[PDB]
Amino acid sequence: MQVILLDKVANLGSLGDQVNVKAGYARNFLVPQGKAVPATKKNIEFFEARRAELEAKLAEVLAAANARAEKINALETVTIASKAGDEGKLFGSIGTRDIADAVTAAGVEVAKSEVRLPNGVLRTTGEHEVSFQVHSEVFAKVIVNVVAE
Amino acid sequence: MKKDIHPKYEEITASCSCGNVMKIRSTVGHDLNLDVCSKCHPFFTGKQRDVATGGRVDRFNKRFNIPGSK
RNA sequence: UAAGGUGAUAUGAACCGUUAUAACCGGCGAUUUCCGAAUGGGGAAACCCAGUGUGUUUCGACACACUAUCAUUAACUGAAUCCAUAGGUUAAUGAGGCGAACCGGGGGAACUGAAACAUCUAAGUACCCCGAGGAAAAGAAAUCAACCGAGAUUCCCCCAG
RNA sequence: UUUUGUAUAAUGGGUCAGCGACUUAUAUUCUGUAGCAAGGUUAACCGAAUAGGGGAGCCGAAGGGAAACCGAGUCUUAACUGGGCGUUAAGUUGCAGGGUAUAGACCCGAAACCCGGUGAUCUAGCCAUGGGCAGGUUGAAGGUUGGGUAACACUAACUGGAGGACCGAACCGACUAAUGUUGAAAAAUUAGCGGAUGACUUGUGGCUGGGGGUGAAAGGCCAAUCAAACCGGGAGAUAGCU
RNA sequence: GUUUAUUAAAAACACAGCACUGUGCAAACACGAAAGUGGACGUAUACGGUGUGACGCCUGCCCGGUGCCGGAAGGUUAAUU
RNA sequence: UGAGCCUUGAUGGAAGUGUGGACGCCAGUCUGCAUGGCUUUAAUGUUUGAUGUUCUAACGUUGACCCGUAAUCCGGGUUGCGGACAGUGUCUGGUGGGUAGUUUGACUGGGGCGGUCU
RNA sequence: GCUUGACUGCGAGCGUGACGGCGCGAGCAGGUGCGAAAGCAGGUCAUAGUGAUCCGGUGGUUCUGAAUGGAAGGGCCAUC
Ligand SMILES: [Mg+2]
Ligand SMILES: [Mg+2]
Ligand SMILES: [Mg+2]
Ligand SMILES: [Mg+2]
Ligand SMILES: [Mg+2]
Ligand SMILES: [Mg+2]
Ligand SMILES: [Mg+2]
Ligand SMILES: [Mg+2]
Ligand SMILES: [Mg+2]
Ligand SMILES: [Mg+2]
Ligand SMILES: [Mg+2]
Ligand SMILES: [Mg+2]
Ligand SMILES: [Mg+2]
Ligand SMILES: [Mg+2]
Ligand SMILES: [Mg+2]
Ligand SMILES: [Mg+2]
Ligand SMILES: [Mg+2]
Ligand SMILES: [Mg+2]
Ligand SMILES: [Mg+2]
Ligand SMILES: [Mg+2]
Ligand SMILES: [Mg+2]
Ligand SMILES: [Mg+2]
Ligand SMILES: [Mg+2]
Repeated sequence: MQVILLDKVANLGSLGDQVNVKAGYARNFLVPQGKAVPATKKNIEFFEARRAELEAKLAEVLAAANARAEKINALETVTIASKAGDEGKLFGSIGTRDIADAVTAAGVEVAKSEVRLPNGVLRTTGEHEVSFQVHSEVFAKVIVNVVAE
Repeated sequence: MKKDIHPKYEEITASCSCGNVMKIRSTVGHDLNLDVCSKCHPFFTGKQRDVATGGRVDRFNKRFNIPGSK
């Protein structure tokens, strides 16, 4: 009554039940050819290097993609004009590119897949709020300002 | 007779009734086979109960690491 | 070691020896047909038949020599199925069978007694089977003791009929 | 010898010579005898071996009570009485003997039970492969032809050749009588008798093993042995019997 | 036709025929601790067991008892928990 | 389909017209549903016992085919059929002259039958 | 009529048995009933109405209780 499937199969367990399981059922089916399981010490802990190394992301991996709002906040005033004209309007398009690409001042690069703005940005020019939407675990903030030319 | 893993028995014994019967008992154990070894592939050892229950706590290898060498 | 000596039932014949290789005794060897675990195959035991090698060779023959079965290991080969195994060959080791008792172990009676007979006894005896030694077996406390202590096993005398 | 009782015509012995039955071990208890004495005595073992050493231990000098316990007393009972058992009985250790105990237990003897082997060269079945059956008789099925039927059945002859068929040698078997009965013979001889192409008979070899086999069945046969073979063993079974 | 080899050859055993009953094949059944073998290289017109014993005319009544076959609702009931 | 824990239920968003199940001392209330302005006891979760369904994957195969192999054995493999059955081990109720070990008294004008054993 | 002597603990000394055992019994101790009292009562007029041992069951008792305290179990007494 102790096994470690990890490859759930209609059984009341997934990722390998570490608690009381079925018995005699694996002796000739589950274990053989199916999914070996012997939840006996040795085999048990051996699942750690397979699972205990997935949650470490909340510290290790996150740290490599969480400092977003930190890495980019005091950012140089993004001065990417959007063609200010039309007796008080504009011509430039404000959406994804101009917003994300508004960082390659020195040369850095990003992607237009992390943005937080439900409504499409109005074609104004004022302090364009750009709350970077990298991961759900971490957010950030950016700005954009249109100019005349 | 077999039960390989563990010894066996087949040891005699007098079966009494009400007071006594100078008879005899003996043949015991079980049998079965076809044990899929995670390694290459299954040979059918003729173990029995207690013998089969042994391959549990143990392995399927150690339990054979004897029937082989030794 | 030695003057005698060639085993015995009977000499006898033909002989060997007396100084130190005649005997005779002891040690190490050489040889040692056929059967018999018998082992090349077979077989009503001391017989029958073959394969592959040898030299002497008028160079056909001769006899000789090796060829059983298992187990361990080594190498080479190797199916259904890529693989890998199963299997096959070879070779080096080793075993095999006898053996009086004691010894360990597996199996295990009945007559008999109980003044009958089932429990019980005879007795784990008889016997059968396997194994090993020169002895075997057992053996350094999950022993005993009783608030004191002893201190592996084994065998002897008491405890006790 | 056995019996109330035997010359008994009840048992045993032809005779002689040799052999033939109360032993032995340890334990226990008496008797005699010896040693020592309220003490006697060691066992194994050591050994300068029958010494000497060794007193572990056994027995006796205290008993009563189921016992705790008490103690020349003690149980009994509520009893301090009486009553039961004890209390100025010398034991102990050898040696020899009487008896007993455990043993084969004075000696001889069963019918049997159990264990392990040897036996199907006899015999009972069965398997494989070979052999035998002089002679004479009857004469089925089938068929040919004539007849006959619309066609068949039916029929008559001739051919044909069957059959656990007939008679009868070999061969196989045994119903009767005589003889034999210390035989010629541990089942036969003589004169008859039954089967004799069949569930037949026979040579050679093989296969069934003892509580087992085989059996046209008698408990028959399984090597002159069978309501459980022969050989060895448990075994000196047991024998309130002779 | 067979039988008590060695006191019984028969009215006894066998027999062909009949009946009951079991067996679906890895058959029932038997030998065997088992493997395996016979049954049978057969397969229900087959094989086994029991009784009767050519053939002819037949084979009556009883299922209370015992045995066997079916049912199995209810009562009693083992190990086991 | 029972039974355990116990989870939601009936005793101990705002009126009116109705429907179903509840039960009766009965003349009745309970209880879900439109428009309208703790235990007595049920359901789902489950735990475990029952029968019955189906599956494959232990297990069987005296079916076929492939090798070992110019085998009827055996083993491995593929495949088919059967299937947690069958069958085996331990335990347990039957039945059990198939077999085995035994018992089945004595007195007595022989013994037996009858009768009697204090 | 009144009652529980169909009592408890012992028993001089006898009778009868191979033995196991069986029977008779005055008297003594503690407490009873009946009688005013002497006294009588330890079952029925007497003689048949019975079963040894083992294995246990029930109640009582600090008899014992395997290191010790308990306990189980054993003894003892009563009884089935
Ligand atoms: Mg040879
Ligand atoms: Mg040979
Ligand atoms: Mg006796
Ligand atoms: Mg007389
Ligand atoms: Mg005379
Ligand atoms: Mg004489
Ligand atoms: Mg006195
Ligand atoms: Mg004839
Ligand atoms: Mg004649
Ligand atoms: Mg004739
Ligand atoms: Mg012959
Ligand atoms: Mg004979
Ligand atoms: Mg004897
Ligand atoms: Mg004798
Ligand atoms: Mg005749
Ligand atoms: Mg005769
Ligand atoms: Mg005759
Ligand atoms: Mg008849
Ligand atoms: Mg009739
Ligand atoms: Mg009998
Ligand atoms: Mg007997
Ligand atoms: Mg008599
Ligand atoms: Mg009277």
